[PDB]
Amino acid sequence: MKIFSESHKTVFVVDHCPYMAESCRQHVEFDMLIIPLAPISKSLWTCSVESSMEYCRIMYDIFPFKKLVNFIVSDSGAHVLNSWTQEDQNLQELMAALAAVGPPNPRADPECCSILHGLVAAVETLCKITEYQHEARTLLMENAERVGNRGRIICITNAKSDSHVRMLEDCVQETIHEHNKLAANSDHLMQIQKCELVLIHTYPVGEDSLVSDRSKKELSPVLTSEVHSVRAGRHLATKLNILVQQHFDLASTTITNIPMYDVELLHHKDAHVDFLETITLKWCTPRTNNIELHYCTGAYRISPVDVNSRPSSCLTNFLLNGRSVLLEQPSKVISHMLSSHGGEIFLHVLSSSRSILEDPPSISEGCGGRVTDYRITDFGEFMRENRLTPFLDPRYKIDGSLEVPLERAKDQLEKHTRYWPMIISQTTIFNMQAVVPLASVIVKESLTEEDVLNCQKTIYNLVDMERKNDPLPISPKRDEQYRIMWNELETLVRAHINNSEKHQRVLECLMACRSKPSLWSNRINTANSRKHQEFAGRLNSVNNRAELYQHL
Amino acid sequence: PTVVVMDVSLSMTRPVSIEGSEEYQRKHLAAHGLTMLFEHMATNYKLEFTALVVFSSLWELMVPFTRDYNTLQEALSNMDDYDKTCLESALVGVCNIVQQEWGGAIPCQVVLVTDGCLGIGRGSLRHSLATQNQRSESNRFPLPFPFPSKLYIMCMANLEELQSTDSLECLERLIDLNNGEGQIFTIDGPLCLKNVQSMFGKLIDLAYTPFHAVLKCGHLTADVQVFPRPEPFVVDEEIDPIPKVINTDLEIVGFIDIADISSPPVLSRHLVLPIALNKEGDEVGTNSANQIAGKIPNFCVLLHGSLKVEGMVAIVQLGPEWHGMLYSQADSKKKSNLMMSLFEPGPEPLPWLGKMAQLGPISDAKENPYGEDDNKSPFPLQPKNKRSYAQNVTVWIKPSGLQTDVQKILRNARKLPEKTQTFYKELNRLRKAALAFGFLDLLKGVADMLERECTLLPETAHPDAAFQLTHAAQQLKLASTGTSEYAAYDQNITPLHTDFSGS
Repeated sequence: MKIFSESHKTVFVVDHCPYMAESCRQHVEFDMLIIPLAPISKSLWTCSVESSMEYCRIMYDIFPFKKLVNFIVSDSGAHVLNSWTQEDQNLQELMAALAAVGPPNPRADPECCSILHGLVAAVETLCKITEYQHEARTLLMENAERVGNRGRIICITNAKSDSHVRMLEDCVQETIHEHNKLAANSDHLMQIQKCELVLIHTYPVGEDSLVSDRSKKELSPVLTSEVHSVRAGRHLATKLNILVQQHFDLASTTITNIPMYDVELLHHKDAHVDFLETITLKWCTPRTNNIELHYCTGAYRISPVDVNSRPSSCLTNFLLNGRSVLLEQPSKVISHMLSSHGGEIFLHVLSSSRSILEDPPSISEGCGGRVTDYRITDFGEFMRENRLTPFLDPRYKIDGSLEVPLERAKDQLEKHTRYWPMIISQTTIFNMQAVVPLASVIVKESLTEEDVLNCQKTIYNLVDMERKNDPLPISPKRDEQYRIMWNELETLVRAHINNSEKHQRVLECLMACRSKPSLWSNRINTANSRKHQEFAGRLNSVNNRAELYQHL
Repeated sequence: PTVVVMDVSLSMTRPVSIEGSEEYQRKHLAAHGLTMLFEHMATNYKLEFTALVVFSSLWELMVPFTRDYNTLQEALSNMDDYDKTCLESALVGVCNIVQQEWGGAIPCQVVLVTDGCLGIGRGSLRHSLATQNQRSESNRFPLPFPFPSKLYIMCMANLEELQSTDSLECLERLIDLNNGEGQIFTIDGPLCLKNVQSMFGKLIDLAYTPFHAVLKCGHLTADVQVFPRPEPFVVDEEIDPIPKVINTDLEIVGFIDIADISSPPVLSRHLVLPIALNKEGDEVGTNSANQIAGKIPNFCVLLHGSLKVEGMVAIVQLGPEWHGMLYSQADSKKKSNLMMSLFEPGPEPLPWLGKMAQLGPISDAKENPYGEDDNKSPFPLQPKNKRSYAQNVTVWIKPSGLQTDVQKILRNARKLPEKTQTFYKELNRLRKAALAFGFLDLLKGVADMLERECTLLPETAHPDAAFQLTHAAQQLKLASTGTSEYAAYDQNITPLHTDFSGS
């Protein structure tokens, strides 16, 4: 049930008909501190398509692998092509398909000047088997992707009147249903039993307006019609920001104090944990100067909108390296977090507690404390067998049939801690080089019955040393040092005795060679049913009598 | 933070049916007992300040950010009367005052505090407060406020009295207009401060459990113990989600470069401290007896090691193939550090290292870019494949978008092509958008004028710039045809070396 995400299908549609080709009076001058100098007749449809494509890219960045979407625009013809790869799910392939489909063109074809081909192109642009198997996708996108972008089809045209707008919408809906049925001709797609439509209407600024105020309603069972108005400029930016926020129930955050103009930071709906979510806080680069420790919760990808500005771009550059951004108000408390990877940028919502990960300034009084002269030999012996390296997928490389790499890694980790105390400061017998072989063979790559034979040889050498009557340094009497060494060896072997049977057998052998140490009816039924348990004599009695002392 | 609504109203200066609660005024009842406005913060939400304000029409607030419930009790006792009565307006003002006094970004929980027994007619307070179904020109009104809080109007009386006074009806209408601000008035009769406490007890949403757990890690001298339950996230639904509990154990397996890739996101702070369990019966992982084992050495506390000199990071892989690295401190004479942490909760714990579902041995090792030494640093792979968060497309949702994008494309020398690996990719996205949209028609203004600014020299100059800019201009004009055209978006235009210079 994990394949029902909000970003299942999203389609942005832009046409090239004469109705949508009208000038939107969009002029922007960048001149402030071989062609004629024509005015910039930018269309509002281009900005609307850009905002919808940005929302679709954010949706793709929400679900990178399980859900994939593409973008195709409308033209004289129709070029539909879709795949199912996880790598191609990124917005680069959607932009490539949108470019390959067709851009806006003032001069349309001499015939077939309508939105039927555009409706077919938009239906093909919609994912989940070209809007045929997208019934459940649209069922979920009834309040998610609808508040985000278009999702289904975005038909921009200069409506002459309400009747003309309704007729054009009906024609586009019929063409989209026909394209969905054509997609449904395949086997992986199912025919549409029900239809859900979220319609986006775009009109040029300063153009004809013959539309009356209305709310969002499912106009027809075949197609549900919705109409919205968007301006050009700051109003377009506000509408796009509201749409982006409503797409995933996100908020706005500003990052300041870059360690060397609106600032927004997107996220998912995981901010409910840190609420009771416009995080107002500065930005911290993880280093020695500033505290680099803070709690992280609910990692979710973030696509910055204000990247064409110094603060947001600086924050993105700092986070994208791999540092952990802490938070402070604008005893340490962090109400936010930011982590990112090599290509992925993400923001996190943090709880205000548990930012004391680097708590212990000294370790003198703790368990396993003020002794750092640990046994390097045991650690090296464990490292001799320790060879772990992941791959794209597990594979069978060694014996034991199709061995799982996780199982082999777990066995390697387990073999590293059979009988091998990697701490030498506790004892004084660690000075000898012939006793380390028992600790090494448990964790060496050659752990086998031969390792047990080598351990037996080490025990024989130790027996020869014991017979030699040689006192050993403690680094009191030599007997105290010998007792400490024997107790340490016993402690090392005790965990191995419960870990394997071979170690237990070795300890038993060593101990063997150790020295120098209907009211009547219902009432009667209720009364009888309340009885709890019979006993042996009553059921086995015969002629109202039963025998006793039967064992004889 | 905390939000307290002290009903200082002239309407809220009379008994309910016959007499007050503590045989006296509302101030005496408030002194005798209070609602859950302070008990929840006293018990659970310790890190919270309250704004003890008694007000109806104007912000007569004198209490700054403070957690003293005595000030709240004094203010509630001081809520004698005023020259206004409006439950929704009082809730809005209390929320605004709490936000302005206790903390701007700190969440709080306000409720409606007024009598409301004005009568339907010329002085109904719901008419002048429940105004949300019109005024499209002023749709961005104070309702909803910039803070998550559900204002609730208390109701504990007879059904006939509640219907005649239209308390529950107005409260439900306000909740419906405000989309759930107010619980269902499922209460009747002579009820004490239980419905009010239940409706005002939602200010303890940031609590915590001070518990402990243990783990077993075999017979090594450096063990690890799981931390408390982490924050749930959308990773794998499976049958159904539920709050986590104390995890059984983890496993420290693997070794990767420390400074090269660092580690994935942490879930909680878990220190590194050795334990032991060999033959003591059930054998619990090892009270204040740690000093005796403290004398015994253990490498868990001293787990710095090759974190800096050789470039190694202690990777820990859980039972269900949940791998993840962690770095340590470098200084040892000074304060050192060691810890344990989880991986990222997203679709991939390490997006710069591919999929990590196969945390296993090196018997089938596909690649070893680091090998616990950081010998090679080919990750992240800049060409072609990359995460979907930073695709080759511009963003204009905010004001610093397309208008600034055109200037950035015109002035690409400032922020390109130096940091073209993973950070600076605005110029490439702008060029891809220009080549895709076919902006030849709009080239006469500022849409495609970036290229002309970089070609102010004569036509007989060096051909390196012409070779560099040949592809974009040629590909751009094909999109105006409205047919199949160039698709140079999956492939990325990377930084070409400018070695044609003589010096």
